Amino acid sequence: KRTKKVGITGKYGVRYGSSLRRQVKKLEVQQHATYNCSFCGKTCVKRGAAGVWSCSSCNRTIAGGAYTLSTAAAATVRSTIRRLRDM
Amino acid sequence: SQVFGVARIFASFNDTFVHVTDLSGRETIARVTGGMKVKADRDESSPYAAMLAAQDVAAKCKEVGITAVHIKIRATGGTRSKTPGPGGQAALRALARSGLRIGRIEDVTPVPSDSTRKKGGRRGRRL
Amino acid sequence: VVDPFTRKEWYDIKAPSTFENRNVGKTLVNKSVGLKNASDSLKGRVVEVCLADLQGSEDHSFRKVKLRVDEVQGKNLLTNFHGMDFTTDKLRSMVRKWQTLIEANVTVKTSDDYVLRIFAIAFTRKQANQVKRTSYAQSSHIRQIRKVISEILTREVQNSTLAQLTSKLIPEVINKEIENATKDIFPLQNVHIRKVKLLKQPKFDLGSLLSLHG
Amino acid sequence: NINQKLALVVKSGKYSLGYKSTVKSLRQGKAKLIIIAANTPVLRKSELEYYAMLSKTKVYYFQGGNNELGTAVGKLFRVGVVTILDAGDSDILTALA
Amino acid sequence: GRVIRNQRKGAGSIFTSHTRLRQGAAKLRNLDYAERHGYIRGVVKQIVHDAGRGAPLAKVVFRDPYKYKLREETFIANEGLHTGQFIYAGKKASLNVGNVLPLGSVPEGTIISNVEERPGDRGALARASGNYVIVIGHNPEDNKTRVRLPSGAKKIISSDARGVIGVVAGGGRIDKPLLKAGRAFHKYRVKRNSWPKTRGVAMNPVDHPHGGGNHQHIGKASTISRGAVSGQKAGLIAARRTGLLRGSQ
Amino acid sequence: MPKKRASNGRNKKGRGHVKPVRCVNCSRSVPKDKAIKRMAIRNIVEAAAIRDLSEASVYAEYALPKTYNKLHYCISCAIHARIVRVRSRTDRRIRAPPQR
RNA sequence: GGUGAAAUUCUUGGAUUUAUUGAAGACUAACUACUGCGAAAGCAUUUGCCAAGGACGUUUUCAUUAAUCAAGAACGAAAGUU
Ligand SMILES: [Mg+2]
Ligand SMILES: [Mg+2]
Ligand SMILES: [Mg+2]
Ligand SMILES: [Mg+2]
Ligand SMILES: [Mg+2]
Ligand SMILES: [Mg+2]
Ligand SMILES: [Mg+2]
Ligand SMILES: [Mg+2]
Ligand SMILES: [Mg+2]
Ligand SMILES: [Mg+2]
Ligand SMILES: [Zn+2]
Repeated sequence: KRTKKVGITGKYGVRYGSSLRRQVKKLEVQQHATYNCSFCGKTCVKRGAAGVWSCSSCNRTIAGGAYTLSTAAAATVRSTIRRLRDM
Repeated sequence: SQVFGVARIFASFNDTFVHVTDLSGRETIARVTGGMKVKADRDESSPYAAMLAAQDVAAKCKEVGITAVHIKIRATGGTRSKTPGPGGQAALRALARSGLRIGRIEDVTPVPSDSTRKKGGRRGRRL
Repeated sequence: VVDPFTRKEWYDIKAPSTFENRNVGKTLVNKSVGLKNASDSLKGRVVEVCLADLQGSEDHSFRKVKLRVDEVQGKNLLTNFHGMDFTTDKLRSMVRKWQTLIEANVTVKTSDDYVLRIFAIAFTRKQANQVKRTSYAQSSHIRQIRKVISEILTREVQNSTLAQLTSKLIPEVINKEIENATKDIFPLQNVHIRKVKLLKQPKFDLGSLLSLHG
Repeated sequence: NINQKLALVVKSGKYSLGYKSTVKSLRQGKAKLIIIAANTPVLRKSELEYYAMLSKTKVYYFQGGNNELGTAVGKLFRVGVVTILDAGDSDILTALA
Repeated sequence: GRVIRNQRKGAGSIFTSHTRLRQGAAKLRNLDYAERHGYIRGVVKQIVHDAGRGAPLAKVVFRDPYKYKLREETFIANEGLHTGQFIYAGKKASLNVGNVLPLGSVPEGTIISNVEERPGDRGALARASGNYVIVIGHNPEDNKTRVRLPSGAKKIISSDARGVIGVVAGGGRIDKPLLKAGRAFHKYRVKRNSWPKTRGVAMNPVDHPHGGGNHQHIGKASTISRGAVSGQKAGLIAARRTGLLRGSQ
Repeated sequence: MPKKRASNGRNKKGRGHVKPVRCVNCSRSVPKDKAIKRMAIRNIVEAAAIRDLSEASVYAEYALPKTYNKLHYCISCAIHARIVRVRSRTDRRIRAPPQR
């Protein structure tokens, strides 16, 4: 463990201030991390330009949220439609 | 022979409606209430006003041509009391005394399944 | 100053037709004026009325029935059993302390496009002889009973095209089939349906309605 | 349930993991039952499902993807499709599943 | 005085957008026969980041029902579309994330985007990242749905208006702060030329109403008439309220 | 101040912290245990009708139902009028339902 | 509407009231008890899944593994906080 708590956002050093570092850390973790690929099965990497993921070892591509594969809104709307399709 | 209204007496505290309707509900007949018939503000809920509200409904009923009514009642409901008012039952005497006929009486006070929060807050109305 | 009490019309409501009468009573509307017609206004009116009004007898004075107006044919307007209901005062007496009550909600597509939801009150029986003041069913038993009642109401709803499902519902034939199967688990009293709600319905099928009027 | 039964295979029983070996063994006819994952692509699902019908084999759809079938067959790695050549101790052959 | 920083914009010389990197006019299919009766399968070939766009695009390929040829159309990708998905568009297609019905076929509750204002607009409402219309109502007498737009402003639309089911991609972009000017730079550098904004107040009273004075201050109500004028309109235009807004929108 | 009571809030025994019920009058949140849960089985029509209603009515025998207000009261609210009735130290041990 | 005795306060270019819905995010009554479970905090509409758990029974098996515990931990009402 290098950083007690700047984590990834330690690139930014002493700039921008603990609140705007924290906010970004949360989403620069999320965006830089590897999903699990719905189809492939596998799990690496990959975001590439906001709301566009991915390829792991496969090559597809998938519209997601900016900083995460699935925004919560997407999952709830998947349900909303899951419910309203069944009617 | 007996044409049916549905009297629907909303007697909350501090008020009494008497709202005669068709059986579908849509087309009304009257909406005579307590604070209509007595200009005292206080005396809306009181029997006097409820009687005087129902008799004006009784008069307005017979002109259009209704014989009988289904006495529904509604005490406030849910977020308030759930407890029938003072001029709910004094309305029922006035519906009877007028000669407006009566058949299948209910109180459809919407006692909630699991109400959303009441008035007052936690400590309540501390008079 | 208008006063539309003179400017009015009196049409007749038409019950259909597993009950005794085929007429309930007498609603009203305004006339068929330009733009806002009378036939288009009357379709989509629900006359919730008692089941002792139709059948006459006091055994069915523990019930109500929603009656959705679909067609208007020569003043006389028809209806359809949109849903079933108890008045509030009836079920609350049957819920007494010192015993379990049970519900059972069952969503079911009929043969027609009519997604019926059906409920099922079913109290636990203060058994003969009892001195356990209570009559509390153990969760496990109520989790079977609620399954069994669903296994009933998946079978008798779905099947028989909805119109006949009323003919089974009206005279509490489904209600005994609940009791009979459940006695192997736990006795139970009363047992009705309480409500039947409705979600889906196709294009009117204007003329599907009148198969209950002749 | 299925997971208990595939455990009963993997301890004492003969079973193949993955596609080529599945297919090898559909063409040999040794395959008595193949357990296909979900996420396994519809193409290769439909390909197995074709071969299955020529071999008159059961195709149980393990509800859930391939990381959780590997789990279910006491494997670490993800497995897209299992075959059950022989597992007389277990009841998956007798079961419709 | 001069013409203001924000009167010229209109002229459109520099304050024209930048459309080098910009991929394609993000638009639905053209309507009729096929997709006003039954439906058609598209195929999502690519999902593709668009420069200067709230949310990535999808080259969804269909087939010309009258020529042996393919047409590729840039839909605004809804969180869910993925290369080699089958999009289905038109009346008889079903409720799935990426399909494109007409509000009519779409039950109340549903969640739609690239909703056409008028039908045949090839998309208007709810096209930016994360946004979506909710179909509130249905008036089958005079076929026109009520629809909520991200603003909130509920609005009556023709029931033959279309719109792609699902919520739009790039959702929750603005979560992140930018930090560092530079990232704001590169944001707008890829769109238009509004960025950095100097404050009227800071400028000379030549150059902007607020400008000048021996203290940077406005000095006459930053609220401005709606019936004001090119150059008068710098400050809070046609405000109802002002000040720190409490509560719901 | 020692214990007035052994029970205090009563139902709650072997039972962490139960849910509460808003009272009737004051709308005073009180636990559904401390609650003074009286049952008001009142007729839908008051006694001094009832004749009048049955005279003007259609049918015979009739529904003539009873509304089932299961009340609650915030003890204080209850004392101010209701069943409570401040008992003697020795009498406070009695759980017997009163009257009857 | 509201009223605590009493007032203010709102619309009428039918608000309210009557009926059909829609959305949203809430809660999840009546039963409901000197009842249940949970280490507590806490937990009541439904089914489903996920593992866990007490008691129970047991001519099961290991054979001292056990009780409580400063350091350290895990959870932890409401409020508050990003
Ligand atoms: Mg206050
Ligand atoms: Mg003291
Ligand atoms: Mg004291
Ligand atoms: Mg002390
Ligand atoms: Mg305990
Ligand atoms: Mg506690
Ligand atoms: Mg219990
Ligand atoms: Mg409950
Ligand atoms: Mg310690
Ligand atoms: Mg809190
Ligand atoms: Zn109180």
